[PDB]
Order: sequence, then C-alpha cells, then structure tokens
Amino acid sequence: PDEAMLYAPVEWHDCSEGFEDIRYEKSTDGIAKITINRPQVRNAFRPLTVKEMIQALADARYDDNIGVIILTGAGDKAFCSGGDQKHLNVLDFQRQIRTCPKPVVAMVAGYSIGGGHVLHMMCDLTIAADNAIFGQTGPKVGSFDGGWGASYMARIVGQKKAREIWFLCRQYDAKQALDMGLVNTVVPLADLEKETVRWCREMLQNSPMALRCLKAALNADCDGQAGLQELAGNATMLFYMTEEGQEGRNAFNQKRQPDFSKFKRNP
Amino acid sequence: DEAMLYAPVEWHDCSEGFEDIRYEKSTDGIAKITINRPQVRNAFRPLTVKEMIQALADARYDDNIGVIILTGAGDKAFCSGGDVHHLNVLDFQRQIRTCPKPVVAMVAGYSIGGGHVLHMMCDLTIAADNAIFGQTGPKVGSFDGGWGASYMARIVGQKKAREIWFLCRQYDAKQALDMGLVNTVVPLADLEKETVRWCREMLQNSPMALRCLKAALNADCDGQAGLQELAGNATMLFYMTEEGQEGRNAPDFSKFKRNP
Amino acid sequence: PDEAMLYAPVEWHDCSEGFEDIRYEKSTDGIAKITINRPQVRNAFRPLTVKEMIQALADARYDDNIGVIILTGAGDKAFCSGGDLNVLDFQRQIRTCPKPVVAMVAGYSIGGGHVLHMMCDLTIAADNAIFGQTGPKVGSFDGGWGASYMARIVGQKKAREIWFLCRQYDAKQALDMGLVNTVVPLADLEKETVRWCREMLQNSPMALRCLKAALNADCDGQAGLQELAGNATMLFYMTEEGQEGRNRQPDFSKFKRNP
Amino acid sequence: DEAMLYAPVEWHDCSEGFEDIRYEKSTDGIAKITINRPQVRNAFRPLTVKEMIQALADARYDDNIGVIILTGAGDKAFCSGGHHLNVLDFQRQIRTCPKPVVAMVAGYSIGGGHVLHMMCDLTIAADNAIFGQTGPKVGSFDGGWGASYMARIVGQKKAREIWFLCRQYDAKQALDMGLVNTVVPLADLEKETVRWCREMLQNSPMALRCLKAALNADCDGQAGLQELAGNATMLFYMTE
Amino acid sequence: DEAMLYAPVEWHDCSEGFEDIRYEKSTDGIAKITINRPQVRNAFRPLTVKEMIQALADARYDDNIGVIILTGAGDKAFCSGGDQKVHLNVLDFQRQIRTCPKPVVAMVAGYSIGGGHVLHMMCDLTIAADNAIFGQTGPKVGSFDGGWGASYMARIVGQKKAREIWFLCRQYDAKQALDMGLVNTVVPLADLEKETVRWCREMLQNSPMALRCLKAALNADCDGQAGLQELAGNATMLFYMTEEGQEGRNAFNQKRQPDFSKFKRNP
Amino acid sequence: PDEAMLYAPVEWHDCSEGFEDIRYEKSTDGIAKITINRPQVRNAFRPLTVKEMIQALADARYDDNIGVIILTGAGDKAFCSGGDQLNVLDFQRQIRTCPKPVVAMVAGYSIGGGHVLHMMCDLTIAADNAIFGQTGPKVGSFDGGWGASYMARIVGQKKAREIWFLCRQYDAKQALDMGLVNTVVPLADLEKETVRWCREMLQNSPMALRCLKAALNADCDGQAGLQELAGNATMLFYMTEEGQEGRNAFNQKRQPDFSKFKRNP
Ligand SMILES: [Cl-]
Repeated sequence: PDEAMLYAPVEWHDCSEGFEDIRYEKSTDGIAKITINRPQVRNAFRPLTVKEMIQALADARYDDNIGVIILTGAGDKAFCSGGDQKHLNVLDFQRQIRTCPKPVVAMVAGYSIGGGHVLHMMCDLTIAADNAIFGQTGPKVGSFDGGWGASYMARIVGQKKAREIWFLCRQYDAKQALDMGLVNTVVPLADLEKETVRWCREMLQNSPMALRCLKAALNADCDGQAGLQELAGNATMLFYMTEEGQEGRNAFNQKRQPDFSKFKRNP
Repeated sequence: DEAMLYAPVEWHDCSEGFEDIRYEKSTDGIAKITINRPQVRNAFRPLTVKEMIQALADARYDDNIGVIILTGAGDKAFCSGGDVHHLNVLDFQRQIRTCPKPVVAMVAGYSIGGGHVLHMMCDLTIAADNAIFGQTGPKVGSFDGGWGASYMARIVGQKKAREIWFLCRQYDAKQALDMGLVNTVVPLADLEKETVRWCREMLQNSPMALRCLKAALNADCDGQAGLQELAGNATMLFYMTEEGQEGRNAPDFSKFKRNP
Repeated sequence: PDEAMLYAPVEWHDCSEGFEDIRYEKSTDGIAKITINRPQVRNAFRPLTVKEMIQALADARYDDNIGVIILTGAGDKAFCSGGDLNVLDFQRQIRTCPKPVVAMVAGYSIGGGHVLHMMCDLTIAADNAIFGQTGPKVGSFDGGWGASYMARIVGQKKAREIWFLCRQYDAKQALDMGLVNTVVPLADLEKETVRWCREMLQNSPMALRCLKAALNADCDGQAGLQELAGNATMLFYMTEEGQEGRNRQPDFSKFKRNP
Repeated sequence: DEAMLYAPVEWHDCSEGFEDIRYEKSTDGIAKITINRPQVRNAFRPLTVKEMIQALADARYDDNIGVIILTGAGDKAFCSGGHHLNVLDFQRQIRTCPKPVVAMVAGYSIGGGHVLHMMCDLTIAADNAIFGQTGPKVGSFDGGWGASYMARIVGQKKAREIWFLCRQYDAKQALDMGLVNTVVPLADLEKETVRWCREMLQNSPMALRCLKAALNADCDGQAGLQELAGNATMLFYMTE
Repeated sequence: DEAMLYAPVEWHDCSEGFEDIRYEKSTDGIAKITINRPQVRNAFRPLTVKEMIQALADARYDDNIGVIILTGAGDKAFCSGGDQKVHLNVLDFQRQIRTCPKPVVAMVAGYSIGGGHVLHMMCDLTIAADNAIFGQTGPKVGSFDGGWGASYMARIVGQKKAREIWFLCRQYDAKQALDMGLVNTVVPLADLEKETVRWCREMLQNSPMALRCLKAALNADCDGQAGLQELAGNATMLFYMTEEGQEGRNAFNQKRQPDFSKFKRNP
Repeated sequence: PDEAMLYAPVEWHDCSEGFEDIRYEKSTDGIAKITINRPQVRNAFRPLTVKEMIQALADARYDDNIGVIILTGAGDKAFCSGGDQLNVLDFQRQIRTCPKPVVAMVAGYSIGGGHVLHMMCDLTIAADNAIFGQTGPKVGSFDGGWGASYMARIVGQKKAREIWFLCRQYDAKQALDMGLVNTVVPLADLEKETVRWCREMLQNSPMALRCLKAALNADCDGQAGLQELAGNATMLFYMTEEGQEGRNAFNQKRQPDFSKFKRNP
C-alpha cells in the first residue's frame, strides 16, 4: 500500500504483567511484539525466558486482534546470544513458532548467535539491522541443534553454506547473511522498527486465511506428515466455511440424516 | 440399508466410437470403464490406453458421476498387462491417481503385469473369488519401479512387495486378501452386485470430503505432487468462503477473524 | 517379568481437581491414566475436554515418576465418539510426548475419537470395541495424521476404504488389519493394559524415548528430525565431550575422533 | 559456436483452431507456445489453459520438437495470472513433459503467471521483467508447487517473503535470488532464449529427460519415482 | 517346475581365513553366508561383522552369484545380535545389504534377536522355520536401533506393531511373525534350506538387471536421495547399453564431436 | 582461533605407499589429504584411481588422529575432469557417510564426474582459476543420483537444471554467486586458506561435527539418513550411565534396573 500508512507511528501497549525476562506489547493495528529483555547478558535465554515466550506466543496466537508477531531483543546489541551458560524447552518454542498460523518476524539488531540464531531462522522472515551478526557456536562449545537448526537452515541457504555455518562456527555480518539468503533485508539500525513494522503492515493488509494456508504449505515441504496435519487442518477449517461443509451440522440441528445428493460434484 | 444398496443397476451405454473399451454410466452416478478385449485376456495396447484416458476424462468432468469402476470384460481376466505412445499407460496411471473421484477396481480372473499395477493404482479393489494377482516383468526383463514398486509397498509392506516382484508368483484371491492387496473377496457371481454396493456407500457421502481425503492419502506418497493436489483443493475451498470472495470483488480483510 | 508382578493389583490416586470433563489418575508404579468422563454423550470431546486433556498430558509429561500414559473413556461403551480445532494441538502433543501413550479402547472409537487412538503409540482393544471414521458421512475430514498416518498403520487400500465408505469395524477386523495391537475380553481390558504398561516401565525410558522419536521421524520430516536430534543433543550433554564445552578455550583433542 | 546459436530461426505456424494462443515450430526443433492476450496483459482464462494443454501435448508428441518455449505476446507481459482450476492440470503437464520447457519472460510474470514461469525448467528474463505473487492480496493462494517448489528455487526465507507480502521484484532482484537463470536486454530476449534452446538441442535428448525426471524426483516423491522408473523401463526396451 | 527347484544343491566352500563365519557357493549361483558361533547363539562380535562384510562384498562382485542367503549355524539360532562380552560397524554391514544389487534372503532358524533381528529385516526376504523366534531387546538392555531397525520395520509391519515390538521387547514365534508380515513364509524346520533354495531359484529364473532395478526402486521409497542414487546408477547403466548411450564413446573413437540429431525423441 | 595458529606452516607426511594414481598425506595436526595424481589427463579417474581413493578415505576414517579429509587434484590445471576414456558411486556414498568433514580443494577443472565429487564433499574451497560444470548430456551420459538431487540442494532447482541441461562451464565467481563453492581465493593461497578452514573445524568437537553432518544428510537421505543420525544417538547413549547399565547388569549377572534413572520431559 501507500508509504504514508506503512510508516505511520507505532503505538505499543504493554501486556508484560507477570513477565520477568521478556516484554510483551501489542499495537492497535494488529502486531504483537515479544522482546527478550535481558540486555546485560546479550539477551541470552534461560528456561524461564523460554517459558514466558511460550506464554506470550500462545496469547498472540489466540488474540483475534493480532495478525503478526515480532520477536526481538531489547537494545541495539543483541537479538539473542543463545542459551544461558550459567532444560531444553526451547524445542517446544521452536515447534510453537513453526505451527503458529500467523507470520512471525525476527527483528534482529546485533547478535543472533547459537540457540539465538536458530530462533531467528525458525521465524518466517528476518529483518536485519546493518549491525547484525549471525552464526552457530555448538561445535565450538560442545553442543548442537541437528533438528530445524540443521535441516531447515539448509532449506534456507543451501547445503554448502549450512555445512560451513555449522562446521566452522564463524560469525557473519549483515551483508554476508543477505547474500546467502539468510535474512530477508538489511536496514540501517536507526530504522529497524520502522521497516519491520512496514513489512508487518504489508502482510496485515493481506488475507489472514491465505497467510496461514501458505505458511503451512511452506512447512509441509519440510515437515512430512506434521506439515500435512497443518495443511489439511486449514483445509478442514475452510470446508466448515462452505455450504457442503455445513450440511452435517445443519442435518444434526434439524434432526435428519445428512443429504449430500443436493451438492454439485466438481472436476 | 440393503434394499437401496442391493437395488438393481440401470447401465447406459456410452461406448460410442471406442474399439477396445466399453464405457457405461448409471443413473445413480457410477461410471464403468471396461476393457473389452477378452480375446487377449484383456491385455491393453496403446489404443486401449488412449480410450481409457478419454473415458476417465469424461467421467471426471461429468457432474452426475461420483465413482468410477474399472474392470475387464468377462470372468477370466481383469487385465493381463501390455502387449498414442509405447508407454502411455503411465499417463493413465497418473490420471487415476489425480482423479478427484474414487476409482474402484472390479477384478474377475487375472490381474497380472501392467494389469496388476492398474488395480493397485485404483483407490479400492473388489476381488472375485476367481481372481489371480502377480507381477511378471522380471521374467521377460521389463519392470515397474515407480508406483508399481513403491506404492505396492504402502499397501502390502516391504517384505511382501519384494516377494511379489522378485519371484513373480501368482496369488489367488485368498492370498491377496490376507496380505491386504485387495479390500475384499466376493463370489464371482456377485462381483458387480458388491462393487455397486461399495460404490453406493461412497455416493451417500460428501464428494468434497472424498476428494480432499484422497488427495491427503496421496500426499503421504507423492511429495510436492501430492501437495499440489491437497493445496489445490484448499484453494478451491477458499473461493467458496466469504473471505476468499472478498479479495476477488476488490479489499477489507479485517472483517474476518484471525483464527488461532 | 513374571505374571505376578504384571497382574498385580493397581492403586489409582486421583488427580482430577479442577477437571470438569476428564478424570486424571496416577498409579504407585508410574502409570498416568487420562479418562474422558462424559458417558452421557458417548465420550465426545468439546473444546473444554481438549484443553483439560492437554493439561493432564502436560502434567504426565513433566512428572518424573510417570513412564506410561493410558488414554481411555469412562464406562464400557465408548472410548471416544469424536467431536461434539484445538484437538490438532492435542494430537501434536500426543505425538511428541517422550513417554509411551496407550489408547485403552472399550466400545466406540469413532471419528475424532478414532484419530485419537491411532495417534497413541499402542492400542489395547476390548472385544466389544468398534472402530471407524465418519467425516465424509457428516461432511468433514481429518486429512493430517488422520489420513497419512492411518496408512502407515493399515496400508493405503484399507486407509482408503475406512475413509471413503465410513463403515464400522469390530475388534476382530481391527486386529486383523493391524489397527490395534491386541484384543482382550471386556472384563480384562484394564488388567491387560496395565500389564503392557508395566512391561514398558521395566525398560529404559531413554531407549523408548529415542525409538519413539525415531519411529515418528519416518513420518514427520524435519519435525521428526527435530525430536530425534533433540534426543541426540540431550544425550550429548550427558557425555564428557559435551561437558567439556561448558567447562578458557575448550579442548577436544583429548577425545577420540572415532570411525 | 556463436554463429550457429545466433542464426535466424525458421518459424512455422501451427496456430490453427486457437483463439487465445499462438503455437509455432522451428525446423531445428523448438516449439513456442505464446499467450496472445496482451490487452489483458496475457492473463489466462479457461480457454487459454485448454489451448496451452493442447499445444504442449502436441509438442511432447512431435519427434522433431526437442525444446519448448512458453512466453507471452508483446514486450509488456509474460502472464499476469488467472473448468476453473485446469491450470493445475497444465502445471502437472509442464512438470512431466519429458522435454525442457523454457519460460521466456518479458514484462510481468505475476500470480498464476508467476507460478507458470517457476514451473518451467528454465527462465530467461528480459531486463524489464517483473515478478511476484498476488493471492493473499486477492483472496487466493497456490500452496502446491507454487509454494514448496518456490522454496526449492529461492530458499524458505525468500519464499515466505514473496507469498506473505506479495511485492513486485525487478529482473535484478529475480536474478540475484536465483529466481531466474539470466537477464538479457529486452531486444535480445528471443535471440538469447533461442541460443539456450539450441545448446540443449546439441545434447542427448535421452540424457535430458532422465535428468529432468531425477531433479523432479527430489520433490515429487512417488510421482517423481514413477517418472524415473518410467525412463529406466524405456531404457530397458532399448536393450536385450 | 518343482523338479528343478527341489533338485540337490552342490555347495562349494570358500571360508578360507574366516574365524566366525562359513561362506559357501553353489554351482547354480547362490552364495551362502553362515554365522558360525553357535555356542553363543550366533551373536556377532566385531570380527564377525568384518568377515560378514568381506564375504558380502565378494558375493556382490561375483558375476556367478545372483542370490545371497544369510543364515546361522545349527537349528537353534539365526543370530541373537551383538555379543554382550564386547565397533558399531554392523551399521556398515546394514548399509551393505541395503545397497546390494542382488536379492538377500534371511534363512531363519530359531532366534533372530536384537541386532540379529535387525539383520533379518534388512534382508529383502525372510524364510523362517517353524521354530523361529523374533524380537528386539534394546530397551530391555539399554540400547536401541533407531535407523533402519525402527523406520524400515515400520514399512514392514506398520507403525502400531513396530511400536509394540520395540517398546515391549517381547518374543514372537513363527506364526506371529507371519501374521504381521514380518517374514515371507514359514516352513517346517527340516525343510528350511529345501524351501529357501527353491525361492532363490525362482529369483534366478528372472533377469538380474530387472531384480536390481526393482530392489533399487523399493529402496527408493525409503532412502531419499540415497535411494535415488541407486536408481539413477541403474539408469546410467541401462543407458550405456543403448545406441544413444554409446554415441558419446563412438564420437571419441572416431575423433569427432558427438551427434544426437539421429535419435528419436519419444513422448 | 588466532591467525598465527591457522596460518602456521603445514607439515605433510607421505602415506602414499602402494598407490599409483593418488598421493595420500597426513599432517601432524589431523588433516589427511587425498590428491588425485594424474595431472596429464587433467586428474581424471580411471577405476584404479577410484579403488585407491576408497582405500585412502577408508584409512582416514579409521585413523583417530585425523579429523578432516581434504580431496584435491595435482598441479594447478585441474581438480578432476571426471571419468576417463561403476565404483565411483561407492566412493560417493563413502564421502557421504564419512563421520569426518571432507573438503574439496579445487584448482582449475572440476568437471563431469569430477564435478559431482566436489559437490559430494561437505565444503568446497575454490581457487580463482577454478572451472565447474557438467558434461553428461553433451557426451551422452548423466548422473541423476546425488549428482542431480543434491546439486539442487546446493544451488536451487533453476540452476540445477541450467547446469545439467546445458553443460556450460562456470568460473569461480559464478560458482561462488550461485552458492556452489564456499569461498574463492587466489590460486597462490589455495592450500593456505584451505588448511585454515580445516584447522578451524579441528578446533571444534569431532562428535558435534559428525552428528551435525548426519543431521544435514538426513534432510536428504530418508531412512539412510536416519541410520546415520540414530547410529550417533546409539553411540552417545552407550557413553551415558543409563546406556551402560544394561551391559553392567549382564557383567554383574543381574537383571537390569532402570528405575534409578530420571524420566525426563
Ligand atoms: Cl573382536
């Protein structure tokens, strides 16, 4: 749509009540924002942080006013620097982002590293500041994510770069990540939220149903039968919104056997 | 209820212009494709395939047809294999697969070689008690490693799929039933009677549901090609919803719930 | 494992406080039982039933004294007759549960109900159990695990027949098509299920957890990979080379680079 | 060598009976299916699709045709998108076509018109070409090959960007993301496209169909395996 | 004809250098690898795997061999698995049976247990004797096979029975194995090689190229790109036996650039 | 890792004894190097070359002192120009299932069968003179195995079809841009930079690298991939106490007792 709308000021309302490690805000125009708020530790998550993010995300998913989720870190220095070095419920969170019917965007300034780097990849889109830094650390610190951290990363950057990223554990700047297709765009640090909000509003103008259907379709290319469950799940929901889909329910209400003879067969 | 399911069938001939097949439609919406070459045990040649592609294309587009029966003429053979391309039966195989209406193999006598892959491709197989199944390719050198191999495994399992292909034995109806190759076995005389019952049980059901499920069961096998079928049904469904039609007429989408 | 241990009496302890639609019980020896408790309506689930079952399975999961979960219906006439779409979440949750889940089925397992039992790792059926779908009969479908996974159990011909015709199948037909693991007399249903549960409790829970993730991994693509690899990660922490990283730069030279 | 690849093409018309498409053949083996509705920016309607299915079926069955070009009339559009969904049949057809199909794109390749170019084995883009999806903007989606297969071309991050926002992408953006195979100035679109077709025509047509089936088989599961073992069978008739 | 199939078998010893296995060849193309440690019920130690790998490799490359039998010494045990008194190189042996371009038949008498059960599963076919006993033990003894021992079992018996076999670690007799499709046939113990040899001979009647392509094709439903590799390998092989496949080599002989215009372009 | 350590000279020790077509060397710090040594025929392989690469790669796998294998061609003109004028499929699986990272070091030609080999390696380090391509369709052959499907998992399906259907040659820069190689370095520095990448991987956990290698194959190789990935899990399981309990039970005569282990969520 028009830039005037897209770059309009963002109003965030606080819904962080009871959260220790994260902030949770909503805009009136449909965006929910989850902020890892541990900037002293470069926004490393600990098990509490994960549990809170799971709650915030369950909430965003169930809130009809919300159509897009942003995941970010407080400050300019880190998105998320990984698991806290000082059990593995972050897997749950990965699943939860994967199966969330609304687009989830990673708004990344500075460090996205380790468990934190898998977090941004799990998100549908990544918006990077020009100061953003990406990479894995597992093999360097005796650990690994060989699940979506591995196979899904390949589906993003190809198998030669996935092997480089994991095996060597180097760091990559924003341009390097842009070039290998690891992030969707690179924007100046001062404009990060401006542009991220723009991208969200662009999606918000589009069909929520279409967006969830394509999301599941894109997962379905990776997640075998789990993907099929999402994709058919939307198909079922769509069916219930058609007349033939409503006959069974109308039949029961009217105390009669369903009659499918009165419906056209398509080719 | 038996009375309805076992009521007689009114077949109308639709075989106009076909040499190798007969093609019939019933008033209650059953289309039957019959290979009409029992002088060569119902083996197909390219023309036979080309005509089956036509019939099935007709059935697919006919609003009155819900279920297709594929069968052979007579009692001795369903299809004993191959003898307008050398291998167009592959095309016909796909078209059974992506056909949004259930296809049922009505098998009397022999279902061998290419003829055996054909009944397997059908969503269901009703077998007469005189039915015989098996592959032969390996004997003469030929073979089917596509759905002829992989998809057979998703029916009978990997041990028996290797057995059937590697030895190329013949199996009677009882053997086929116990390994899950056919859905049921009936006395030869009642073969059509039971097939029509199965067909009618399907006709009482939601055609849109049948078509989505069939696409879903295919999608466990056909990777991105199965996804195409399944998502295409979703797209189709979408256009019948209010939200889908709102985008067409334009687009204010905020008036539709962002469901969890 | 001798019969005397396996067929010992079972002590259930009620954990049902705050549950309106379900019962939730635990045994001394590590079995968590989730019982759908709406027999007036043949044990159909509404959204409340699903939310409670999710809660109870979440609890069973995080309880270290639980090794097996039994899912069942109250009474002798129905396991679950289907819906009265959050049941998708419950399905996902049964799938990724690191402990064996057992459907214990008496009478009707139908529709959404039938998909629940299939989702469970095993199914012990009473001789009075009935199975089948009803979607196409009532204008709906389950085309996720309800379809693909059914095929990985009974094969594609049977899967197509079950769905397309929506017939009903007795315990005998279900057993013969591989749909259930075993059929026992109605009176012995819990007795025999507890036995299967106890036999699993005698085995390595870490082994069961890996194998389950591994069996899922043959159906669930990268989602199965996430589970399996996640177990590998868990195992890795429990080793010295995995511990070395957390303990100055790390040094892995003191470790074999095996073949 | 450049002189051969760049020689003039001898087109022969085969557009008999077609309202919405042109269909031409060269002596050296190229078939060209042109969408001929430039007024509506080469959008397809059920007839167009029915006619493209016919032409593509012809090309597949002609021993003289080695390569097929799919394109739009004029310099402003390739195809700006759309029984109802017989374009799904045409997708399947492009997929299983045992010969390379090359999308020659000038101007817009949008919506269903975008999926069509993706479905082609190769895409040769003019410098004025524009790409994107529109479904979520216009209450539709292609979550079949339009989704998964897009991922296999551009990666999951770009595929989600393309579908979720439905922006437009210029030729350079398309090239850079692996979406098209090359970009040429508009005046050279067909000249360069024909060269690519002629480089494939110098190669083994059996080798090409086997490789296309193999690349498909990385996506289409048992349907990929069927294409693949179909070729092995056709190979095993060529032996003793 | 039953006269040919049940004719006497002439076995030729080729066990030179082996300590844990016998290795024989018949004059009509069957290779038989026999695990020979019956005092420990044919459990394999690392040396047993090394020798089974050599023997298998030899059978694969011997053009005179069309079919391979895997079996154990005596009537009481096929193979009861890893030796408790004791690298993980049975995975190599597993992979070798998988990619073996010839049919491999597990001839099972008595126990096929743990890793020994996994070996019989990997074999294309299994001929069991009425005394045969099957099952896993991993969870009973703190171990597991999660690769082919899990996933591929599922493709034999289905997900319900696979979960049963692995989770409970019971034993199953011959009738039970037959019923769940775990084995191809059950025969009397006295007749075990009589019958097994018959099956082998029914396979020798057919084309080795055809068998090879079908084995590859059926592996291809399970093994992703690895399967495709076997499948294409055969296709590349078939190709060379054609004119168009020979046209490249004849171009380089005649010192000319290849010409492919003279070949039809089938539909 | 510091630059001084990474760019330290490399001491290679010859291990090529009995090898005709290949050299095989090992450095003290854990790199093995298989060099195709037929520069006269642009380092193309004949059957014996493949037999020796199998042996040498088998050795590197079983040598516990080695953690990374480099694959390369002699001289600066070629890496491998492919088949000469099917056991190379065995060497392919062997690179695939090698629990240690395998790096292709490419100078000059990597072509045909020689091109599939570089793609098969986990990483590819390319010199600025490197040339990549297929030739099969031009000469009436094809690799429709990992040569096709896996190629697409590197460069995308549009480039995969372009590379196969046309059989052109691509310079280093083109190879780098479609993501076919990992980096392009000046020819003079080829081994300097290559050994650097190996050392960085050698500073990391060998157990981590093999799991992650299996996990990434497992996105391609179906149940075969699951066998690699589960095999590593089984292995790690033996290294835990719960896994040792089984065998400990047998050695102490008793029935195993798993009740004393935490049933985690
Ligand atoms: Cl030893």
